[PDB]
Amino acid sequence: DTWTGVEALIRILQQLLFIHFRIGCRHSRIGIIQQRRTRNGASKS
Repeated sequence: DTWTGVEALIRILQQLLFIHFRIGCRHSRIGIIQQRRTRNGASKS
């Protein structure tokens, strides 16, 4: 084994997850963009 390369694969995988929480916070959950987005309850019905 060479464990520094295995470690380097899990450091990119937790960075892409950190990125998914930062971009998903400014998409869903801005100032009530979760229950009411455009229509109240469903997204658009």
